[PDB]
Amino acid sequence: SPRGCADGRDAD
Amino acid sequence: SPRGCADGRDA
Amino acid sequence: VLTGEYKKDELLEAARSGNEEKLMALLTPLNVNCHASDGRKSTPLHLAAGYNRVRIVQLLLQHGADVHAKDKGGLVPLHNACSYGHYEVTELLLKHGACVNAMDLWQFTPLHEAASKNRVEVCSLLLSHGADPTLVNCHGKSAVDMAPTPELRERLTYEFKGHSLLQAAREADLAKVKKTLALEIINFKQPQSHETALHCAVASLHPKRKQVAELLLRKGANVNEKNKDFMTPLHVAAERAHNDVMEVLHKHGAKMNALDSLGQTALHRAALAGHLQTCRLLLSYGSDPSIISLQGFTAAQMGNEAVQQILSE
Amino acid sequence: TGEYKKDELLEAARSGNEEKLMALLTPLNVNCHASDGRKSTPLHLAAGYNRVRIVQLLLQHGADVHAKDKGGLVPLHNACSYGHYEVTELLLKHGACVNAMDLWQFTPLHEAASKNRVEVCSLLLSHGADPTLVNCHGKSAVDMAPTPELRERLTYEFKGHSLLQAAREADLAKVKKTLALEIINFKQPQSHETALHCAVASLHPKRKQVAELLLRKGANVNEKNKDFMTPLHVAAERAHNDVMEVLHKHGAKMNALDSLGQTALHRAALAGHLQTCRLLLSYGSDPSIISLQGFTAAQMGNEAVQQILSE
Repeated sequence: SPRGCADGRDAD
Repeated sequence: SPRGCADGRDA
Repeated sequence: VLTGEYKKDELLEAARSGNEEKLMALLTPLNVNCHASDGRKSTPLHLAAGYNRVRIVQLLLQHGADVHAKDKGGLVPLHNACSYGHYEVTELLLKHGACVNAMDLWQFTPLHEAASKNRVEVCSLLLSHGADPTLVNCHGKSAVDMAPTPELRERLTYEFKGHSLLQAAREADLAKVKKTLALEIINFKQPQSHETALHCAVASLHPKRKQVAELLLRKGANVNEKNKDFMTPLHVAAERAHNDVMEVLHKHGAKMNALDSLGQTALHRAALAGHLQTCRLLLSYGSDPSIISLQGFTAAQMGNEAVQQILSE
Repeated sequence: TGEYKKDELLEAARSGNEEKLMALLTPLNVNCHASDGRKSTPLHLAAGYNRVRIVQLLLQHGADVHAKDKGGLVPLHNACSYGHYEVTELLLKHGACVNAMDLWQFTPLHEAASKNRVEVCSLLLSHGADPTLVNCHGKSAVDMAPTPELRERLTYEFKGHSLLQAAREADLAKVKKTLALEIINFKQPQSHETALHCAVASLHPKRKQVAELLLRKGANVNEKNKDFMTPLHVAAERAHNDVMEVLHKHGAKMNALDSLGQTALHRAALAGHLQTCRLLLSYGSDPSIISLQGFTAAQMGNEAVQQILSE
């Protein structure tokens, strides 16, 4: 259980 | 060379 | 049901890329809350939030998107928005009833996301809708603990107390208002002497003491606070002939006849010091010159012949 | 011989054996150090092991409160580290340096705070401990506090002590700053409303007591939100008469102007709140004021409102 990363991206 | 502990005891 | 499987993939893709036309050609009540098959199993809303597709977020929500839906890790779309600093997406989600402290399977909240990535403005927005920065994740860590600068740690705490006060005010919850105000410093006391800042200001030799005294009183200072020896600020100002602040104290409701622990008024202590104008002022303010202290004295009985003269009228 | 004696004196200090201590204590060894371990003096040991009477006796008979152990600790460190309130106070009363630093620039407050001795911290702060002083890792005492409760208390007390000092010097700017930081004045970041605006707009029956309490605690009675409305403008347009009375009793400016040049009376008039308009007039609202759009309150009101503004 290594926590992942939300789907999405930083602006710019 | 780490930091040690004061001589003493908890109440 | 392989068509609604492919159709789904295309809806998701439109959401992710911000393709408004394609979204609304594919969006039906049957796929609005679909989940992706691989990756994180995101809904359209998750993707639109993560990729900052503000207009897509509006349309999804408007056409029945579930603001509480979970991806494979237990993230709600608010997590996605907060993690990548999408302020306006965040505001929209909250506006449509997102749980500000929704937790994923690791007990991470939206504020954990924003704070850990230094999204200062997103953190403030979250706190203003009741985010709580003391909630811990599975590693025992709060949003405060993950904030990478002291400025942000301080801001989370300050704004959390602030909004708890505002909400307690909105709900007219007196006990909760008292509690969040328990640590105001205006009447903080020197532990030994029991003096407050007002006692210190009226004792000051420095030029601005009148202004400081006014300011503390405007901001909640108790004008009649008593120190260890039952001296009010009036007693302190009077014995030092600090006449300018005496007036300020009078104006703010100082009790002219307050008794110290020796049964003396400010007038006793001014008389004893030989402060002539101070005595005149205290008299004009309604000090009672007959009061007999615990050692058996009137103010006149403790003073020089000029004080005596002033008092015999 | 003085060395086997030393060991025994030191042992008497550690163990609280007053009899042995006083039989062995001389001006020649009062400030001896152990040959090994921390190289503690008797006072370090008596302080660490909470031997209050022995501390007292040591100080009476020439013990050096600035003596150092091998790591640069003074006895105050030992006392603070192990939470011995009474010892700490004694040591301070005999002139121990409250911000004494060991080889790692740990102060007594670092020690008290790190080991969660809240009461010792309080004491130390009273004697002028500075919880922003950093050790050699750049960590203040506040940083070492293992709970937010303690952090909050360390901060509170230090702000308190600092406000007192600033008052003593009539440092208006410094006092003015620490007070603007107070939570009672908190502004909703977007709308700029304070607790007083929220209170007077509340639909809950205790609103009157909340408003009165907030004002007792220093709320600015004329604070303006984003639209330059005061709490009076908010209460009046909602006909919350009970809190208007509180507001008036605490010197609300009856004729304060919002961003449209309107008074609270303009707003009550516009909403048709007849009794509210009557109250505001009774409090000295000026019905003649003309908004930035060119209207009096009477020009915005129904005929009932206009009558009220005549009588």
